[PDB]
Amino acid sequence: SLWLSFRYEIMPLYYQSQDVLDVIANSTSEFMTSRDFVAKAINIGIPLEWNLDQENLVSQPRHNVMVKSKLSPENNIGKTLSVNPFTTAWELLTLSFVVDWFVNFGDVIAGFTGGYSDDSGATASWRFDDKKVFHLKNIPSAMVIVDINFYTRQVIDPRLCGGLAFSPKLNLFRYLDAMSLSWNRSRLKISRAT
Amino acid sequence: TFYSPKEIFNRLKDSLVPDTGLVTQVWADNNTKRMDFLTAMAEIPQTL
Repeated sequence: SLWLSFRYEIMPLYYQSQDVLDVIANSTSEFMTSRDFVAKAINIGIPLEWNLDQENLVSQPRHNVMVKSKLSPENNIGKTLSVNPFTTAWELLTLSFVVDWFVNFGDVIAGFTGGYSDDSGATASWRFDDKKVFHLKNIPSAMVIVDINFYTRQVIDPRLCGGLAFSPKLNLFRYLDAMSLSWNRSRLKISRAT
Repeated sequence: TFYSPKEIFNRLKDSLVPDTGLVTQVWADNNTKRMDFLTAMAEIPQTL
């Protein structure tokens, strides 16, 4: 009856702790991306002595820049929190095992903030499709035809570019992690003493 | 006369440079929705 009673003592805070905090943490990260493109003109200067009417080999490909952001969850904690069923055999669970489970839970909950920020990457691409036909100076009957067509993809180079963003790392380690670190007193009073 | 397609494409890849203006624009667009989501997260720490 007394183990029954202690199970009953601990069962509501169980709902407050393992369930509510989990569902709170479930609202993290999201698959977002931003898209854009350009028809930028790329020219190659050519002297007129090169038998042309024009002087610049101008190309206007489709250059597009893709940035995708899945942002940030919790460093793939997962099963360490997905270990709920440990409350099924209260008839034999001991003080210590349940208590240590709760302590490890309180530990990983605090480690949320430091282990939160993950961010995402980005890239770019070009799609060349150009066919420039050049007359010959004073000779309309003579021509040059240059046709170019290809699509090429490049990363956004997260070293130079690829940063230059919000960086959600900030505003969160300035947050609880150091002040909610105060929870250590809670574990102090927890530890069968104080 | 015209240049060879080989050297033309060589000059093209040498001329291949990412659009800094587009990069800035898309980074701003990303950070917009990024802080939009971060706004919702504002009260999670207090619950924690």
